[PDB]
Amino acid sequence: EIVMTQSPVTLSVSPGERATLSCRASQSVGNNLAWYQHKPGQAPRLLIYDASTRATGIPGRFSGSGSGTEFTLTISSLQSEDFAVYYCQEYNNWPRYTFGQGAKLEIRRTVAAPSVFIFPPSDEQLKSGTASVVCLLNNFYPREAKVQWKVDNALQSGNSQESVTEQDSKDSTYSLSSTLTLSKADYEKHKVYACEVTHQGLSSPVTKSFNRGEC
Amino acid sequence: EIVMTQSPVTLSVSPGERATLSCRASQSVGNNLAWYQHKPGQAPRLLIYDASTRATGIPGRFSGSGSGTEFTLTISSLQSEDFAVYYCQEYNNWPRYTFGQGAKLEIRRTVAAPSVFIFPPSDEQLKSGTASVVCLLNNFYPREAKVQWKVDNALQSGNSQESVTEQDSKDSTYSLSSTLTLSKADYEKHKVYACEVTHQGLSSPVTKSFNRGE
Amino acid sequence: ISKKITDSNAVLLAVKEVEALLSSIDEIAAKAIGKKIHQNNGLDTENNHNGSLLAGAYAISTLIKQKLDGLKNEGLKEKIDAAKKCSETFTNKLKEKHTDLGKEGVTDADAKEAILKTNGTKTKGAEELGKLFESVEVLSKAAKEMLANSVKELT
Amino acid sequence: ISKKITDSNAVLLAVKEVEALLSSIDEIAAKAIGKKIHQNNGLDTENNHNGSLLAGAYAISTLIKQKLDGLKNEGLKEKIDAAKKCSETFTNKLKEKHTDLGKEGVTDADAKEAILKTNGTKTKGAEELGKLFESVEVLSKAAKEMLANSVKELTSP
Amino acid sequence: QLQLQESGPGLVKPSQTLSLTCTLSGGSISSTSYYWGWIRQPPGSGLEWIGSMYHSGNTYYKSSLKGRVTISLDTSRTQFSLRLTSVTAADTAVYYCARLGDVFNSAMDVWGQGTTVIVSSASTKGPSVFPLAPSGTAALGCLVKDYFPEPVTVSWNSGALTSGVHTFPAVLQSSGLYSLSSVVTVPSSSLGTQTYICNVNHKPSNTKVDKRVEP
Amino acid sequence: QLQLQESGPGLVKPSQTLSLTCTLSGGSISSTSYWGWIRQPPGSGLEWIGSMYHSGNTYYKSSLKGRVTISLDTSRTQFSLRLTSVTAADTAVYYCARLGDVFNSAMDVWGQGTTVIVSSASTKGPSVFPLAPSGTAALGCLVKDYFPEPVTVSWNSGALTSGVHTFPAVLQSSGLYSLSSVVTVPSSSLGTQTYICNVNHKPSNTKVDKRVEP
Ligand SMILES: [Cl-]
Ligand SMILES: [Pr+3]
Ligand SMILES: [Pr+3]
Repeated sequence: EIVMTQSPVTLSVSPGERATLSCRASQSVGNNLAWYQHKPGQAPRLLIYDASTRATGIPGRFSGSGSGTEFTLTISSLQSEDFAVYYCQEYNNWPRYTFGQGAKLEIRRTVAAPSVFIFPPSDEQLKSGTASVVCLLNNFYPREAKVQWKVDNALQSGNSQESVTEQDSKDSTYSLSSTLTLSKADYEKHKVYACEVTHQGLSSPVTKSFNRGEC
Repeated sequence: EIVMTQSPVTLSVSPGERATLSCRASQSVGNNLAWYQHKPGQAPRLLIYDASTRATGIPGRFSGSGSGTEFTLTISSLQSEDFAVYYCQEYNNWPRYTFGQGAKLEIRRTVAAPSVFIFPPSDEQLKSGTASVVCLLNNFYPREAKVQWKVDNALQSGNSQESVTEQDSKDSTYSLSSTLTLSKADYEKHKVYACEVTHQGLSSPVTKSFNRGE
Repeated sequence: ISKKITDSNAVLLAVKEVEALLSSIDEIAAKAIGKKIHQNNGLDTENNHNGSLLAGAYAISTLIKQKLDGLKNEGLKEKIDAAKKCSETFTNKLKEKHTDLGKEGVTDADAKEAILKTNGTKTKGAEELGKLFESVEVLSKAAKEMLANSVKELT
Repeated sequence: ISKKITDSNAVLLAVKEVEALLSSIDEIAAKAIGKKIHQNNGLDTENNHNGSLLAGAYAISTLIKQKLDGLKNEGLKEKIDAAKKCSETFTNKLKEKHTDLGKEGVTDADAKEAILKTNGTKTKGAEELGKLFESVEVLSKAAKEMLANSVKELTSP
Repeated sequence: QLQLQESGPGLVKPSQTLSLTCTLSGGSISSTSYYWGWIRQPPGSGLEWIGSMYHSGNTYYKSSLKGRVTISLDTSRTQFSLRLTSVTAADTAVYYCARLGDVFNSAMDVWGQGTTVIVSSASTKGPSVFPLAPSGTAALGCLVKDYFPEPVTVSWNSGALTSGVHTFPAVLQSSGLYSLSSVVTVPSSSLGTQTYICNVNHKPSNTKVDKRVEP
Repeated sequence: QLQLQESGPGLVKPSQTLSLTCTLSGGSISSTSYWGWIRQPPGSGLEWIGSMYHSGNTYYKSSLKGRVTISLDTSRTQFSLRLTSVTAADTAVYYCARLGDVFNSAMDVWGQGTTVIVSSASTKGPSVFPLAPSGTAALGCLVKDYFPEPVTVSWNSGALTSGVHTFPAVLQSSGLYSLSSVVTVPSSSLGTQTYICNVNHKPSNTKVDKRVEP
């Protein structure tokens, strides 16, 4: 019944530049706010308490304002180590907390178009009963991308699972795989399977497809 | 074998001027010293501790240095209330203390010669068996004064007790009474009883006397 | 900035020793009811002889009341009195139930109902003990930020 | 300064909770040995039934040692370790004298001989408790001055 | 010194009770109070406070977890416990305990390492591994499907091929089983010259399957 | 709040034991600690006697070793001073004081002070003697051989206040106290204005109104 809202959910900053997180409270939490850092694979680290003073052990590049419903965590000249999810936290009720939704902070680089590949199900899969059509987008940035499935031009919905990769360590791009799952019966019904990829680094949407074996 | 010594036992400064009390330790009490005010009639007040820091509640005119065997409490522009004795205190073995002798802080004034009066014993007292000859020094300053008794020009010794008054509220002066106590037997023997008073404000020692029975 | 840090620490030390006394009841309730000293294990079972233990519990209980009475702060005045009132209800309840608690053979069950605030049934004082713990901790919560805001005045 | 004050304060709170725990042992020894609850006086005399109280006393004693284990400071390491030995010797003595303390009917004299540090004779643990008391009190003096000199950073260096 | 160490079982069936215990290291619940509180992060979501405890034992609960949670402190006070009942799916999460306290900040200071607890209707299973055959680079990979529980480790050519590999995070299908896919980018000239085999290893079931991909 | 209040009977016979109790008001033995006693003998400064701890461990000046014992009362509202055996050099004013705190340690909250006189009893009313006068003149009263202290003197039932000095009492070899109070009056008022000094000693009733005659 107290709401903490980080204003952008995602933040993309060039290494060496400044980052500014914001947090908004549904009502005055006063000078009681905390900032946490959370790298994938580790526990959260405490950065700021009382909304101004930095937790011991953390560099001076972290900073915090506050005193009411405005709150900002500002990282001056953030480095590679600083890219993670950042939460704000209301704790003006002494043992009772509410975090925020979180805010990922990503490496910024130039737009890169995705490499699109499509894979038909394996022969070993069709006698198991199910079919899985995989469409993968490779080494692209920014993450915002759209992948839609058309089977004989029938736009598919509610039968794909997509998974994205971590921002790449070397080139800072992404990969994504949308997996279309049908039964052998439904995979056998149709012939044309296409995934179309919409991305900022593509002039117009790219589509790649297959017919059920060679012709 | 830890000794605290205040530099003057008495200190005389005119109101509004600076006072500099000193305390010296036979060996380093380090950063651990205290200064107290004690007005006659109250408990001592804690003024300074850790040899620099004032107990909260006391005015800014009091201050203190330290850090070793030098120690000083200075009251800049001491006021009427500030005239009292001040003791320093070692607590470098914290449950264990050693005070100093204290240092009176006197109102300073210009020299005033004493008014000297001499009084014969009472008749009601001589029928009690004893005789007490009292010699009074009135409204004088400074306090240093000596009064010696001469009976037929015989210097008396070990038979007088003298007491001094507090520095006067209005006049900042002193009064002193020396009382010679003898029995009627010794009082009946002799005729001349004189007290001689030496004071800084007298050109030469002043003597006043009486013969017992005009 | 100099006085308050020292003043609030006095308040914090005062309250946290009450809780430390409060912790002395609990640990005897948790580990000594129905127990006896053993040379090797340290403690061993001896049922239904909890009288001197419970007498000791009440002894610290009134030592708590003494400590809550030494607390004086204008801001915490209403809350200190509430902890004061809670301490008296606990001490009054223990004497009130002397028919079961004032003897050598107090059952294990009754001792737990008296001083073990996490026990199943709490009809012999543990309820009042719970209220006392809760009232004192609300006082501890206030005291912690009372000190902290004195020291965050450095930057 | 800020690191100094917060870290230095932690030990004082840490040590003064041990002293509060010790006073829990001392207070039951002075006011609860040989006693029972009474509706009016609050406590009433009950001689030679101090068995369960001694368990409670030892219960608090081991809670004390745990807290001494949680105290860690390089400056106070020497005095904390000296405090560490003393509570362990006290707790061991109560084990050692279990034949007189391990029953419901422990006599007042032997109960006092164990946990009443101001008793006449102190051969069942009261000596060790007093030795423990002194070690803990020596620790408060050093810990308190460490805090004050952290705060003496207000005026003068 | 100020160290928190986490807890027991990672896989309970739904509608049951999961119990966790955090044990303190180099510390105790002292001065007179320290080391209260539990936190969880469920997959795809941020952190949220679960509940708080006290050195006495007084507990404060989030609500929407009301009646559900119980936090308890162990006498001989080396550890404190989390009790969550009953547990549906979506109680599966990464659980943290933390010291939500210090004299000078009222939150949230010493964190655990994080423990995983999966709430699912059992049926532990070894994975099915399927090839992704390739059509100036080219892409091939593996689809490792329908296994439980997590994790699996995927390696290519017994760890001899690491450049170009992306192993995606596993996804939970409506069947309640997990699947992922591991893809590689290869120079298209090396197809038919270089052998490609992906190594799938599941710890729960002692399955080691070696599947080759061939154009 | 931080209030220290002193103890019971003074006027203890020599070679006996003087026992004093310092009781706390608005305060307790908390955090978990207060300790210590201080004294001032006549004509001498303050000196520390001993210190205690909330546990009760005591540390003494070591010239009072074996003589003094400081004690803590269970139900710890108060602590006691015990001094035995007592010379006349033990006659003094004894203070209890809180000699400690987290941030200053020594020596912070003081008691109000209690007086303890070590003398061989013989509580006594004073004998009052006039001081007859001979361009001003001086007269007074002589209050001799009374015990214990104090006595209060007023002239003309308090109608004569300017010019009066009542001196501090002196301890003479008899073990009784004596003082004298003097007043200066215009020498013209000898035989014009009557002067009577009212002597008031509380221990015995002994309120005497004696007139002085030139
Ligand atoms: Cl809490
Ligand atoms: Pr705050
Ligand atoms: Pr010092």
